[PDB]
Amino acid sequence: AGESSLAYNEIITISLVTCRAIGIGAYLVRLGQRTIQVENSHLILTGAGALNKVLGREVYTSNNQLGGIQIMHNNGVT
Amino acid sequence: GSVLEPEGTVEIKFRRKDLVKTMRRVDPVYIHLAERLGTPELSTAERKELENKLKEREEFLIPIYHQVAVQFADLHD
Repeated sequence: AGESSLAYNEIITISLVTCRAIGIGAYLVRLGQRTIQVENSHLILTGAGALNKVLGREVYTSNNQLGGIQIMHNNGVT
Repeated sequence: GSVLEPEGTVEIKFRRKDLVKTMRRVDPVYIHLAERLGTPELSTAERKELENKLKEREEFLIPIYHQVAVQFADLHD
């Protein structure tokens, strides 16, 4: 991450997310700033199961609900 | 501290299979049932009875063993 940040201030970085970027992958793409997201891919840190379990119900049904282009493109993350 | 906190660790890596494994190593009752089912020339009564006794033992046993599992995961962290 750090290297990528510095690198970013010095050279060109570009990143493409095809299926899903999890944890450090997500953070580096965002750090890379320039980000392409394939339809039906999703972009998350922690799984729907874990969150639903802590919250006592199936709030979310699909990781795409959480990180898909319908979220990140609609919020400018993608 | 961890890549993943213990509850989320258990969620992925401490399922039923592991519960069964754990009874067979540690639970005396489970051992006992298995010891008899592990006998040759058993009556179909004793066999069917043992399998039932096993399902009952396992489900009754379910609460404690989840906490032991999460504890175990956290100890890596």
